[PDB]
Amino acid sequence: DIKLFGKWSTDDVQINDISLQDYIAVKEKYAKYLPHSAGRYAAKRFRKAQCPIVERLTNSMMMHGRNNGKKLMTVRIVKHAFEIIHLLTGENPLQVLVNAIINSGPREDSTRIGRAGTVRRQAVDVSPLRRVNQAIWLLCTGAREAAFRNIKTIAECLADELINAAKGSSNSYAIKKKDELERVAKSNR
Amino acid sequence: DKLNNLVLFDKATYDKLCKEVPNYKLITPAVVSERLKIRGSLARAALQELLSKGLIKLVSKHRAQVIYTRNT
Amino acid sequence: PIKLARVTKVLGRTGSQGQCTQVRVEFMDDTSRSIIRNVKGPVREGDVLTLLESEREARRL
Amino acid sequence: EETRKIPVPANRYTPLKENWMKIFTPIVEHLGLQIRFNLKSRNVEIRTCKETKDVSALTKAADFVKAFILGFQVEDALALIRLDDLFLESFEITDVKPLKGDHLSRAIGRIAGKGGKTKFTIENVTRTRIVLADVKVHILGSFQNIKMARTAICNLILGNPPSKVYGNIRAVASR
Amino acid sequence: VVDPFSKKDWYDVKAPAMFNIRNIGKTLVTRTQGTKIASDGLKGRVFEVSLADLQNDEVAFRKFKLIT
Amino acid sequence: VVADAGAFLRHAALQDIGKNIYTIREVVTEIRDKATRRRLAVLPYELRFKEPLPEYVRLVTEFSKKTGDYPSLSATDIQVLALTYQLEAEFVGVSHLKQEPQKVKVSSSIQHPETPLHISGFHLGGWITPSNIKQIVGCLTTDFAMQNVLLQMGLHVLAVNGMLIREARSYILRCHGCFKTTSDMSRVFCSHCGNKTLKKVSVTVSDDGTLHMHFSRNPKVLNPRGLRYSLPTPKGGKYAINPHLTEDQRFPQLRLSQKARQKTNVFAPDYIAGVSPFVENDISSRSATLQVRDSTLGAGRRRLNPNASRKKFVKKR
Amino acid sequence: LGPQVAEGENVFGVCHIFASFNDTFVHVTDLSGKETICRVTGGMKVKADRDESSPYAAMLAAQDVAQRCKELGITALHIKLRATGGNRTKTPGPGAQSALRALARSGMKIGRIEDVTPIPSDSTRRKGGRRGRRL
Ligand SMILES: [Zn+2]
Repeated sequence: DIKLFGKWSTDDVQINDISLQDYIAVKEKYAKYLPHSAGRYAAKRFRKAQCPIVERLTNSMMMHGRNNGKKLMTVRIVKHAFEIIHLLTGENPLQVLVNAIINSGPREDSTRIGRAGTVRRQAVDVSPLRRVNQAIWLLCTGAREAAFRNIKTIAECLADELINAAKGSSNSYAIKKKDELERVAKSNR
Repeated sequence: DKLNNLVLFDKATYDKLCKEVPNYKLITPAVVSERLKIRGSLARAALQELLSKGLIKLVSKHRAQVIYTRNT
Repeated sequence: PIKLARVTKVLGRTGSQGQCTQVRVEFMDDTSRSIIRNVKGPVREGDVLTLLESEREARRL
Repeated sequence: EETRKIPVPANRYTPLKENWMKIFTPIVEHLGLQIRFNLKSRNVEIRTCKETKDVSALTKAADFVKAFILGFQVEDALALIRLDDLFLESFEITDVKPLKGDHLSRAIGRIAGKGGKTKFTIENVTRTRIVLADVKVHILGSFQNIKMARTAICNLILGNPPSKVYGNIRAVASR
Repeated sequence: VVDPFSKKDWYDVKAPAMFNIRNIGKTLVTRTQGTKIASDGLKGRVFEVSLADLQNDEVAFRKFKLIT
Repeated sequence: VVADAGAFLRHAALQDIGKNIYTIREVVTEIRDKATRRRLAVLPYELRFKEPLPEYVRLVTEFSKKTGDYPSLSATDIQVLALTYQLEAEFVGVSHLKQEPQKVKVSSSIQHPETPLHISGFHLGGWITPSNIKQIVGCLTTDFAMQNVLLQMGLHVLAVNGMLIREARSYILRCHGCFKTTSDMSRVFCSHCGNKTLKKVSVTVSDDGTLHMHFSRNPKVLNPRGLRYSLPTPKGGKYAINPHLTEDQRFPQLRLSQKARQKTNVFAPDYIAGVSPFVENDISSRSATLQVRDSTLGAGRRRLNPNASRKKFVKKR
Repeated sequence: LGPQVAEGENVFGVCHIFASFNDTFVHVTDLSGKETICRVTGGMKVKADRDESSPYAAMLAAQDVAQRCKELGITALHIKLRATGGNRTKTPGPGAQSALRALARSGMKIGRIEDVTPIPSDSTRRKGGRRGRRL
C-alpha cells in the first residue's frame, strides 16, 4: 500500500463528478508517498492532469514572489495542513481536498467578444481541466488573503479555506469568486 | 483597529486556558491567541504547560507549526 | 437543470484573440441531439462538460 | 391547414432542381412543413400540417424560399429561418438616378466591380449579402446593416468611384 | 368618450348564384343614427373576392368584384 | 443478403430479418465516412467476410459488357456481384436464371429528358407530408450499376425498404455518337468516343429484367444548332484556360483559396462568437484576382450557345 | 359583441400594411375596406423619429392591433401589403415585412398576401433631379 505522508490512504477517496474524474489525480495508480516528485508535467499539452493533485496544490502554493522556488517550504505547508483538516473534521483530508476543489472551479465564465473599446462579454463554457486549474488557483489565493498580516499560519489558513470550500460555504474565498464569475456569466448568457 | 493582547494571564484568562482549551480538537498557538486575546509567546508556552499537566495530546511540532488536540 | 456532455470533435478555435474553442458535443443522456458548443480553456477529444443551459442557438448579434 | 405559394422565373427553375435536397430538407424537418412545386402553375407552395410546431414556422419559411427565388445563395438564405430579424430590401437601379443606355450598364459595372470585387467588399464591411439582377438590387441583412448597405450601393450608382465609397463606409461602420 | 363599436352592427355578404360559396364574410355597418340609414351606408361597397374563395375546384389567380 | 457501402452510407442497419449476410472486406475499408466506421464498430458481428472465386468473377464480367455496365462499375463493385453469385449457386435454384436477356424495345416518347419524371416535390397531389423522407438470399445496393446486373439474372433483392425490388427507375447516358450506354450519371463526356455527345436516357428495369428504355424522340435534344463556333488559339502557361474539350487534357492547377472555397455550416450552433452573419468574401488573395470560379458555378452559361446576343459588357472566365 | 360565428369558421378581415421610408402603417379593415377596425401607426409607439421606420416599431404596432383584432372577433386576415409606389420606390420595405411576421405569431389566421402598391404604367417626373438623390 502507498500512503501519502505515510499516514493518508487513497482508496477511501471518492470522486463525485465524472466531468472532473479524468482530470483529477490520485485514486489508484497515481498514489505516491510525497507530493514532491519533480517530473516533466508541462513537457507537452494535457500532461499536467496526470500529476498528483496534492503536488498541484504544492506547486500553486510556492507561487508568490518571495516564495518563488521554495518547494520544500511548501510540502511542509501541505503536510501540516492535512493534519489540521483531520483534527477539525476527522475525514480523510484528501477527500476534503477533492470536495473543496469540485465546489470551487466555476462552470460558466465570461469572455470579451467584439471590437476594441467595446466591452460586451458573452458567457462561454468552462473546460474541465481549466476548472481544475481555476479552482486550485482560487484555493491557494484564499490562503494568502486571510493570512498575510495576522497571527494565523498558512499551514493553518489553507486548511480553513480547504474545509470551507468542501462545505461550499460562503466563508471561503474560492466560493465567493465562483459565485461571481458564474454570476457575471449568467448576465451575459 | 488596534489589537492589544495580554502578555501574562489574568485570573479569568488562566481559567479559560485550564478549562475550555483542552476540548477544542484543534489546539494551536495561533488559535489560542485568536480566541483569548493573548500574544504568541504566552500562548505558545501555555501549551507546554498543558503538556506537562498531561491534559492535551501532541500531533506535530515544527519550527513554525505546533498542533495539539483535545484529550483523546 | 444541469446537464453533461461528451466532446465528440474539436472543430476549431474561435474568439477575438484565438481564445475559445469550437467543439462538437454529444450529450450524456445518450440523446443523438448534438448541440455544439464553445468552451474556455484546453479541451481534447473525449472530454465532458457541464452546462447550465442547452438552449444556445446559432444566432448572431 | 394554411398555406403559402410563391412563383419562380424560368432562369430560377434550374437552381431549384439543382437544390431540391438542400431547400427540401430544412423546411420539412426543422419546421414540420409540406412543400411542392406546382409545375402547372410553376409555383413553390408550402403548407402546415399537424407536425407543424411554431406559429411562425410558415412565415419564416416563406422568406427563405423567397430569397432563393430572388437569387440569394442557398446557405445564406437559410438564416432567415434561424435568425430573428434578417430582412431584404429590393431596388430599382433607376430609382436613385435616371441612367439608361450604357450609362445604365456602367452602374452595374461600378456596383459589381472587376470580378465582383466591389460586391464582395460591401457585403463584408456592412454585415450583409447582396445579389444583382439587371435593373434590380437585392440586399439581405439586419436593418441598420441594410440602411448602410443601400448608401454604399446608392453612391456607387450616382457617380462616385469605389474608393470614395470604401472610405465612406468605414466612417459609418465605426458606430 | 364614445366606444364606437357598441354603436355598430354586423352584416353578412352573400354572393350571387354563379358561385358555390355564398356567405363569404362580414361587413361592419354603423346603425341608423336617426338621420342616416344603416342600409344607406352599406349600399355601395365592393368586394375583392378571389376565385377559390367562391368555387372550390378552381385556381385563385383570378378575382371578382361585387356590389352590396 | 450481400451488404454494400451504399447501405451503410444511408445507414441501413437491417441485420435482423435477412440473416445470411456476407460482404467484402474491401468495400467497408474504402468508405471515407466516419459514421459508417461507427456502424462498423458495433453491429456487423452478425455478418461474415468472404471473397468470390476467379471462375465466378469472369462469368459475371461476360454479361456485364452484354448489359453494358462493365466500365460503369467500380473494381470493388465487380467482386460484390460475384459474391452474390456463390451465394445464389449455394442456396437458391440456379435453374431459374437467365443471361443475355433481351433487346432494347425503344419506347420513344414526346417527353423531354429533363422533365421531372418522379422527382418528389415536383408535381404536374404529391406533397411531402413530413414522414416520407424515410419513404422515398439477396442484396442491399443503392447503386443502379449494381442493381442493373442483378435483375437481368432474375435475382430479386431488397433495399433499406424491407420489401423486395420490382421496379427500377433511373437514368443512364447513351452516346448519341457511338451508341454506347453507361450507367454513370456523373460524367458528361463519352467513354468510347470521348465527345460531349452523351444524352440523358431514362430506363425502367423489372425484376425479370425487361429492359425498355424511353429514348426521347424530341428535336429540342436532337439539335445541331449551338454546336459550331470558332475556338481561340491553344494557350500554354500557368493561367491559360482552354475551353474544356476533352475529359483529360492537362489543365493547369487552378484552385480556389480554402478561405473562399468553404461555405457556411450555418446549421451548427457553435456559431455565435465573432464575425458577421455570413461568410467573409475573399478580396485579398490572387485566387480572387485571377477570377477563379467554381466549376459548378456558371454552368447555365455553358448551356448558352456561343454565337448569341450577349450583353455588350460581359466576360466569362 | 360582434360576429356570433362558430369556432371552426373564421371571421376574416383585411390588413393594410403601408410602408414608407419614415414609418410603416398597419391598418385593419373590413373586407370592403370602407371601415377600418383599428389603425395603429408605426410612429405612435416609438418616441424617437430616428426609429420611426424601425422593424421594432413595426412589431410594436402590429402586436397592438392583433390585440384589437382578437378583441373584436376578427380571427383571420388578408393582407394588402404596400410600398409608397408611384414616382418613388415600388417594393415594400422590411418595415412592412416585419409587421407581417409580427401578427403572424400573434394568433391571426393569415390568408392571402396581396401586393397592392400604386404602380404607374407611365408616370410623371421623378422628384429627384437629373443628378440623382440618395436612396
Ligand atoms: Zn459516344
